[PDB]
Amino acid sequence: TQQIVPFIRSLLMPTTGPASIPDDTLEKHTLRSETSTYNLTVGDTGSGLIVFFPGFPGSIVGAHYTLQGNGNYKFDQMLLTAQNLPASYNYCRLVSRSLTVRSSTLPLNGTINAVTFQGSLSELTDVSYNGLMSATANINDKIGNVLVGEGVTVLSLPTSYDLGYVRLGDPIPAIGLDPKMVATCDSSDRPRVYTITAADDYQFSSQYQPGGVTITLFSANIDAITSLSVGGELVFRTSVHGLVLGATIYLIGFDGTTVITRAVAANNGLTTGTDNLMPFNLVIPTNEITQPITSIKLEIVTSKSGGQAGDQMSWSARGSLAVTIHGGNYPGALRPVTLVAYERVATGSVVTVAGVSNFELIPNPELAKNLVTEYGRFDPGAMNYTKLILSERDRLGIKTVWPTREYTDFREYFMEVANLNSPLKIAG
Amino acid sequence: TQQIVPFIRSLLMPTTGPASIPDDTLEKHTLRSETSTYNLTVGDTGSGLIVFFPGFPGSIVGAHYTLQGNGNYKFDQMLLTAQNLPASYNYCRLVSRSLTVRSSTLPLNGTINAVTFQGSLSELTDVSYNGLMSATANINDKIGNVLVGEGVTVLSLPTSYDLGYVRLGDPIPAIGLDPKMVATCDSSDRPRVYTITAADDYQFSSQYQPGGVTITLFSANIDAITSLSVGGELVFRTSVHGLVLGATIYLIGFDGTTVITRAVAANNGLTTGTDNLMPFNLVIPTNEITQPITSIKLEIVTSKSGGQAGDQMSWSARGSLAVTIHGGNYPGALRPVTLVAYERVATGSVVTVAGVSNFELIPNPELAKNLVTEYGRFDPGAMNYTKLILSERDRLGIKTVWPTREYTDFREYFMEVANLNSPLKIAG
Amino acid sequence: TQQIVPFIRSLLMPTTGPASIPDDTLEKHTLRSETSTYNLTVGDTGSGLIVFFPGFPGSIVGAHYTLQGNGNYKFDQMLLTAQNLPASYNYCRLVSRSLTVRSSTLPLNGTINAVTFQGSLSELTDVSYNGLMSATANINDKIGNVLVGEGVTVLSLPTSYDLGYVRLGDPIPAIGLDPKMVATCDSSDRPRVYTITAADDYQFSSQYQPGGVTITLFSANIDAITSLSVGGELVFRTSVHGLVLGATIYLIGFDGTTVITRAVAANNGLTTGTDNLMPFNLVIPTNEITQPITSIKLEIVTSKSGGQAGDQMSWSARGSLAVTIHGGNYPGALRPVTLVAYERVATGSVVTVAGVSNFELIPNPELAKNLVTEYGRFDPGAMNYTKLILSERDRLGIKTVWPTREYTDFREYFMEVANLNSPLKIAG
Amino acid sequence: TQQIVPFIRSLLMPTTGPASIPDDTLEKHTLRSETSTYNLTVGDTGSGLIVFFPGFPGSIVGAHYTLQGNGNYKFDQMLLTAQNLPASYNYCRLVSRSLTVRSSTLPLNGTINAVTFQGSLSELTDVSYNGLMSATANINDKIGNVLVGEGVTVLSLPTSYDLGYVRLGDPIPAIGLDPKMVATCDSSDRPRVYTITAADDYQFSSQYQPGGVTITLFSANIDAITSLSVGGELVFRTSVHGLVLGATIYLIGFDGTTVITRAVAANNGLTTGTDNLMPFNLVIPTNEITQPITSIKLEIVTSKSGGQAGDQMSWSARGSLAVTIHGGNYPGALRPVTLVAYERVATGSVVTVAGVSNFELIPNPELAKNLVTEYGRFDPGAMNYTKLILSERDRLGIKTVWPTREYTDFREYFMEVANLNSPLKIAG
Repeated sequence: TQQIVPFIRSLLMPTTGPASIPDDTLEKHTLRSETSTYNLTVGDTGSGLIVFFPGFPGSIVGAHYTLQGNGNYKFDQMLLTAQNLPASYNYCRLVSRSLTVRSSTLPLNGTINAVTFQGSLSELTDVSYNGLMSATANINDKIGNVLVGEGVTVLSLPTSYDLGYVRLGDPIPAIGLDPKMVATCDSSDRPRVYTITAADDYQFSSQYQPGGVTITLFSANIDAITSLSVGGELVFRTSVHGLVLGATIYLIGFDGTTVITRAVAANNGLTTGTDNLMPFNLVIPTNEITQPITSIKLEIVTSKSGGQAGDQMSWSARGSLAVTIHGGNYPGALRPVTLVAYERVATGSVVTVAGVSNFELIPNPELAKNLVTEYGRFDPGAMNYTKLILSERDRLGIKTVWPTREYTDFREYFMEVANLNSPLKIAG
Repeated sequence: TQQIVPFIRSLLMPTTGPASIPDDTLEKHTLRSETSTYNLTVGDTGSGLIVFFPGFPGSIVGAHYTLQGNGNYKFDQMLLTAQNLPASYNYCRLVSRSLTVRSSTLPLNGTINAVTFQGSLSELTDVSYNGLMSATANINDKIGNVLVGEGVTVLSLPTSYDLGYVRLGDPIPAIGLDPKMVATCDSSDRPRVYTITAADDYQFSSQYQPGGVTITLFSANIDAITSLSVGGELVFRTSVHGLVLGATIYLIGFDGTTVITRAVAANNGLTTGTDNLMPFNLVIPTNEITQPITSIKLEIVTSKSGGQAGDQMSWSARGSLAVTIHGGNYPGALRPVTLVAYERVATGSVVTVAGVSNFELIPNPELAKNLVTEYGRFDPGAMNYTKLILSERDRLGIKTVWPTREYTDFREYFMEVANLNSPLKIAG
Repeated sequence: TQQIVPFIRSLLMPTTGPASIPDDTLEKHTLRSETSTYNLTVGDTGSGLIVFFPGFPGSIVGAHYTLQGNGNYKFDQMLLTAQNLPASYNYCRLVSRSLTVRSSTLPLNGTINAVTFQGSLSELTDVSYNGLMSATANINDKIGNVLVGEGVTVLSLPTSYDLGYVRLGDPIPAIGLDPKMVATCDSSDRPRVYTITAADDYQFSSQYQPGGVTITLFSANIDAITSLSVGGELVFRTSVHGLVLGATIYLIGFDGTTVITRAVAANNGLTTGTDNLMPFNLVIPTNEITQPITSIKLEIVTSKSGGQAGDQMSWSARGSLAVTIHGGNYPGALRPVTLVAYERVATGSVVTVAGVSNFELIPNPELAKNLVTEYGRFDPGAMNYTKLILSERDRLGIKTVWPTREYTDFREYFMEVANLNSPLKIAG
Repeated sequence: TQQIVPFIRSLLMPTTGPASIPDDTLEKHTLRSETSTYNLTVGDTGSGLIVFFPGFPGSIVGAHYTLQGNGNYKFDQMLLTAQNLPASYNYCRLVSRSLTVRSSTLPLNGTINAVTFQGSLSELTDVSYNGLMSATANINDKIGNVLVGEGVTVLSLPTSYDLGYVRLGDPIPAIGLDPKMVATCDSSDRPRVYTITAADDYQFSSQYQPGGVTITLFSANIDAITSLSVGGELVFRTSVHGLVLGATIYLIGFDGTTVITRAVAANNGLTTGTDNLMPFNLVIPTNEITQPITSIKLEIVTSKSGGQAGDQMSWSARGSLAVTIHGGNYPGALRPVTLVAYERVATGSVVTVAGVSNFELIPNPELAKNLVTEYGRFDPGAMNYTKLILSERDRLGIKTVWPTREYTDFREYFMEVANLNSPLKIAG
């Protein structure tokens, strides 16, 4: 270590400030840091879960959920950046990030368990306080029973560099008749695609009922935080006359609550001996998503025009759907997820979250008039040193989740050289 | 500088020839240079605007517009590469590019203003001769009142390396009944997505009128040069019987002229107390786009079957659309835009554009039979030197827009070493 | 670092003592340190805001405000220096200053957010606990959710050196008939001037009403802590006979409460078809200002001598005013403002403020008889070292707001050399 | 010269970019460059005059005047900065500036004469094409008969460093009833004060006349570009009954046209054997000043209520006025003035002005949320080198007005070292 490599200093200690990433991605950008401060309130059970998205290239930092008496979680609020980046910048890239979770007030207060899972939120098999501990085999990606008073620090380690600049959900110039009109240029690069074969000649059969018979064709776990779109088509075949179908797609949250409900086809009559097409042309905007989506399901209501006591309704469906979450496969947008769970904490106490997030940004047309952009500072060996450090990650003890006390000791063990400036003022 | 780094020589002086990009993107390719020569004719006002796409990975170099008496611009023609690359190659990657704009004939002739904006064409706030000067805060990305006789040189600096190979709009083998059938494999990687929430329970209300009442629901600025597609769905609710809707999407150009007009739904009757779906399944091919698209708008016509004097027509719309321009977020396809504006130039004089564009290409199946491809020439320190140069960009005076005189002086200040060949013929 | 530079030691650790500023401002002065100790009491909401003026060249250190249930702040008291400097010195200059804010008693107690804004108090866009965090883009000028028990330290970094000596509001020898007569020589150098064009042929129109019709012509945000003066003139034109005007200027505080109310013109009759002048010759002394002024507004009352039911009163005003706060533009008198906000703190607990302020002073005629003054100690490289330090401010982590724990670690990391005295007693 | 001193590079070649000033004025600021582009049109006489304010700490760069057939000049327009600085920043400081004036179009075209006067505009004794040449004794501050086709370059040399930050005429938050209300915090530091003793017992005497007898009491040359205020008081004594006075202050421009007219006292009756006070409480805002003010005069109209053929009106005036132009004495706000005069140029041809202005700025509250500020880059010997250069100014040929050809040769003779970067990429 000669002095200190700006990037490494930033990667390991985000609270220090931003630094350009030493990869081959050469863009004229600007560096900024955004703080995240939140004072969460503990529920009745005294247990909760904070879902962090350490690699998210934007202002969405995470989401808080409180555990309830019945065992289910309840969405509280989204953890964001001090200010909304998309309102001022168009393109973004994540450099480093660290967050600390600890208790600050009391009405001494429980413990914390945390892990860094290498997958999206819905892919987790167990999200219970104790279950987390087995989300990864990596020992430096998990930490157990840390006193809340002490706190836990979440460090964001990379999941591949040389990633392109992600476009934020910035508002694009537009005018409309509707006051609630929203037009944005969303994160598209590197989209994730879920392919659900809802039915392959599925035989439906049930007796008549006033109001209709409702069934849930399928229910799969998908993940989404920002805009997504659903495409595909289901074909229905029938022998019975006068059958009317009703289809609705539900986007469910982590807490099991319905986040978004869209009617795919309401009041659709079926013709006998012919293919009845039911297209899916859903486009869900970012502002409509109030909390991370965890699963998607489709309900189909079958009703008859006439109807008696026992008419036996029946149809055959065949078709596949394609759920496409824009920019979903971009490393960090959904991929790495760090969970910080706490329990036994006093009811009514405050759990404080404080962090810093560093980005490489490109201002929007208006701000670009006064914001100067430049190419990254050049310093060879920065990337090599980073690769070296990451290579010896386990033997250096560089964790993704740390007990704040240990992280503070790491901040002084490391960064031992801050030698002001050698004879430059006495140089001549 | 040991002799000269092939890449740096190419980056700073594109007119010299092509060179492989020293990033981690290892593909067997071939290097070619394509010239661009145009003799534009000056309008009545003597003022015009040339929109350049310096980082475009293809044969589209820019577009020329002439300013008219009423103050609006008028599309002239597209500035392209000597020959159409997609006709001979499938994949492409941009290396370097430089273009010069100066007057050559006269019926002494005005000045030029130019800037390099870090965003797409429609994102610009001011496109007037004098307004440009404030598009960027960067001093080396703007240049003012340069004599047209002298000329201005546009240099293309990078906006991130390690970019994948873009697929050109190459024609794909296909046969059809229609003679005007076009089948191509377009630029898809890194798509840009605009999400427009056209209405959220928007209440429409107006009296009957023979022919119908037309309204413009919304109008947003989007950008597109190559193929794009529009998806989404609008849901209409009504209480009045016998209402018929007509919807049309218009893709407007920079000059305000309609480039592409597509009817989304013509003659669509509305049912009372039910959700009336109006799907959007538009796919606009590249050849249909005659000039850069700047904005998109949707018009809805409401007509009644019966009709009297005062029937009061009314409906409620709710829905979001998703405009997806293929390969839009790929750095250079739409992102950097350099504008060269000129004024006070004599009417009828010739404004000459001359440039060279260097690419890394992959031939199509037919040409690949005689075109040999190889991996880039290896020379360590090429990328590092590039990063160094770009790092000290401002203190070196490396501009994106130069006064030709200053650029020529830069070509000799730099590239001082062209030492033929040291004792190689006398080596042994 | 050779031993330690007296100035740098003082700048970075004000609690150490005073040191002369190494600029070109050579005056015979004396160095003194003044402590500031306060035990603020927390309100019902448990949230408050402390406004600091780190660069103030005098005994005014800041002001405390408590947040109330309705959301508005309420002035508590002014934070001052142990003793009133103007009572003993005439001229002053600020060297360094540090203050610490932390809880000391409890009836464990909330958190703190702080930032250093580069502008006066009224220029702030958001003064809420969470809003502060976005007052600056600079990461070392903000700090979030720091435990109150731990505390936050406010360090005063320079805003330009080579500033002249400011004259304190010292009492000047004078005798009068009034016992409440106050005569002082205020801070004048570098005055700030606000130019408010209240009206440009503004048309007033309203019906008669017993008592008069009152309207607020304008309301602008201005800043003032010490004496200010208001000048200018408004011209009124009218067609209606017997109109009487009443004008009053109000100087509003940060908490929205009226601090100073001055009647500009009471009972002023208007003449038809002639220019009616309404001069502004207001001079507000320092002792009349009980708390920082945030905005200034002008109310005009229009009443008629006769009066009926509907007489329609009307006049036309045209004129500009000039608010001049003496010594307002002197760096530090109003410019830098550091806000320390706290919340979730127990009601009734004590928030302790402790700091030290170092000055370069010039005694008044009486004290100058026993106070010896000398020119600054000469030591070359002091200013250069300061510039070096300030230059590498971000990479050294020199903040304006620190979490007391981190500031204490900084006090030992730095100032590592306090080598008593090398062989001077054994020299000979 | 080791490489090149950032400041010196900026001072001598402003078109290169901004650099922090190496004085003792340590403020956290940001550096920006603002272009100035104008295409002036030549008058009928083919002669004109461009008045430049090289040291102006703001967006006002100069003013253009055309010479007319009768010999008087006629204001054309103000030469400003690309964008209005006060709209985005609050405080400013000038670093360097250069402007070039040359012809670009023709319907070969005359010559140019230029000089740099060490005083404000109105203090010039001769402003004719040939008269300028004698404005200074300094040979490097004047240049004669330079071909317009070639051009003249205006370089801004310093007039004292260690100047404080000037506050721009930024709009301050305020609300009013009048739509044309303007509230700003103007440049106050370092005000200029003109003291005019209009009369010392001046005896007036003239016969009656219907309408009144108008006389011009005095007319003095003063200078102002931004807001100013007029104070003072005139006392009138008389023996004749029923005398009515009318007073009006006129602020005249460079072209002799009235810029601002304010009625001081209209319809004022005089009482016999008593002191009749006529106060001056004028405050002229910046937006009301359409062109530089050159002189101020006061007209007094004396009319009688009765009136006959020969009543002989008479009064005695005694009093002094104080014209105070805010921030007038700040070096550069009014002080140095460079005049560029041209003649014999073809009528209808274009005279192009192009320049760059570098500043040290402090963003307003809103912009400060995303604009990062830092202390100047530290590099000892920068100021010393500057003093050295300025010391040998005459023997180095560093002019304030240059023949563009000679300035270009100076740009290459100097700045010979732009050695990219010595073994830093090969360092290790």
